[PDB]
Amino acid sequence: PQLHNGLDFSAKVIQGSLDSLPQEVRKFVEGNAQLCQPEYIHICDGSEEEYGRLLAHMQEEGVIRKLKKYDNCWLALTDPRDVARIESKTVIITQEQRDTVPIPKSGQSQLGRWMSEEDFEKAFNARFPGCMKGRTMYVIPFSMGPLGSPLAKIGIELTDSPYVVASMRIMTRMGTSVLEALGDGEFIKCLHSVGCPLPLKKPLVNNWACNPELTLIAHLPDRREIISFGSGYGGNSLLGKKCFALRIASRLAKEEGWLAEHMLILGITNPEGKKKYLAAAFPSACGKTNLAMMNPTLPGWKVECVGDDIAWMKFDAQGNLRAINPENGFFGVAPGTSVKTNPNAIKTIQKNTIFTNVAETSDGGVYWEGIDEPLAPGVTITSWKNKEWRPQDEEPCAHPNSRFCTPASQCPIIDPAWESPEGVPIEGIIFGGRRPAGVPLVYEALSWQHGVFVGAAMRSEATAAAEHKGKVIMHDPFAMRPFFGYNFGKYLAHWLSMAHRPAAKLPKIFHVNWFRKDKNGKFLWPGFGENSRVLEWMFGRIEGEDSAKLTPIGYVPKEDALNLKGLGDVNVEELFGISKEFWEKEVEEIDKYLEDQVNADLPYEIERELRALKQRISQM
Repeated sequence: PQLHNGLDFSAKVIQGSLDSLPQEVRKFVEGNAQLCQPEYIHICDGSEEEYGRLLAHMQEEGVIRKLKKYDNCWLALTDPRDVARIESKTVIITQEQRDTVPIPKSGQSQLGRWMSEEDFEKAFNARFPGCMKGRTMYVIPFSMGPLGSPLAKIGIELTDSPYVVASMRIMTRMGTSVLEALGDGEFIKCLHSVGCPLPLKKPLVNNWACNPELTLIAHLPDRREIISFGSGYGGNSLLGKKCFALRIASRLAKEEGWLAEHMLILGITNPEGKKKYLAAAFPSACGKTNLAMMNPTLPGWKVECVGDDIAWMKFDAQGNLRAINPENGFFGVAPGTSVKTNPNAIKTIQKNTIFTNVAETSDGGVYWEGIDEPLAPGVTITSWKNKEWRPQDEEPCAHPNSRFCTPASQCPIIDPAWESPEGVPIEGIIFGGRRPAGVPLVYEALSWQHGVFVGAAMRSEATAAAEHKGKVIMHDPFAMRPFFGYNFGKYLAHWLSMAHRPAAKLPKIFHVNWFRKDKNGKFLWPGFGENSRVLEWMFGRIEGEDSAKLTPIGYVPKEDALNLKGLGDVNVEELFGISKEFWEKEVEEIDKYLEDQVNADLPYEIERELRALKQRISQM
């Protein structure tokens, strides 16, 4: 069927067989092999042997280090210019801008970043032709969600990065069994390249191939394509992790009547043996991993982790909002993780874990800010920049965005249902932020519509990065600000429509704030495992207990409804205080923010909830 060789790349295949691929997977591979011109094609099978060989080969080539202190753990150090998501180079392509993002009244949108098809085609043509010369194109067949879950979705990621293959093995279900489940079905096309064809035009920094100048992370939801170039890091390269499971998935969910959210899922069991599942959307590094892996301090309470980052949710036939964790691993922020803050996370990462941009002890161990483990005299620290490091230095030993990548099955409190194909029934949805002033420990929404407004109005103190210096308070609606797959106003409309589904078992909605400070700057609430005392109250409110008092912002716990025994003197007046003056300012800021950033796409229900909140505050 060819006059020469076709687009038959069989001669370059060093693992697997092209003849064994479903026809459309094969066309995807060969079409992109022609474009990108890899030296080799490796069709991943997902086997332990493949994984071990891959790691051993990366070690030999100097791309990763084996950490000799642990069982099968590895360290990658990156080029300092490739250490995080780059928001300003992450884009969504649609025919109409407004389908992707509301048109902001001033400045740049904070809620999305559109690129025209025309501009994207020009960007694509300047990057991908020949970009894998000299390299292997890996074909990663992967399932987001348990294989054969009705909520699962399948992608194929092409990458030139073996780091990406190894990380994707942990973070997704991948290999031959996914191709067998796919058959001739639809899949999400995921194309990635580090953008460094051989021979190198510039020297490598830390043996880490990237192209910072040309980095571009693009999404084409209508084409079911994700196309990422020039970064090997995290959410730019592991295309399941944000591009697929939030950005593409949230647009599919809008089309198909489900939800793709930035939420942890936990199961909580009380002393009576009653269990509920909760979902929580917290702006990142607020303690998602912390809540989902909590060791509760209250006797007889248990928390089990279904997921710590992404939730796919859909109503079942009985009206329960069912959630699955579509991932297979945790890609957690390393700094701050310790035996005191998160002993379960520490147990998880003891083995079979890939670390990125943390410090290394002369031991062959790992280190970072906040690890809270002293080292023996003489044990030294190599920073993530491959330099000797002493605490005296201004710089951190580990990058602030450094990561562990670890199998979910190794979490010592992984929920028995964490892979159940039908998902777990969500009875509560928790929104949070870090707010040093004004916002009390916990409150409960007055209605579904109020609950959606609570999510839409979320703000949080975030550590200023390459966009800000110091802490900054930013709007992060539904903890989804960087992740919306489409116009945020339509996303709110989609949430609001859930109230209209007949016989829906709508979860209770709450907001929490672990980080309120008192008049001279100290934390009012100890947090960590003591947060179980707040989950207890939510649990009782889901059961309809008469434990709540009405306030202008929502229901709060009645006096003495919280178990505070053992906490010493809690300043309840300040912790649970509601200031008219603070809340007048909060509602005015939310009004300005929604008008500027959402304007004509804001649902009238949300504007009504703002109006109503304004009025309940006026009457204080």
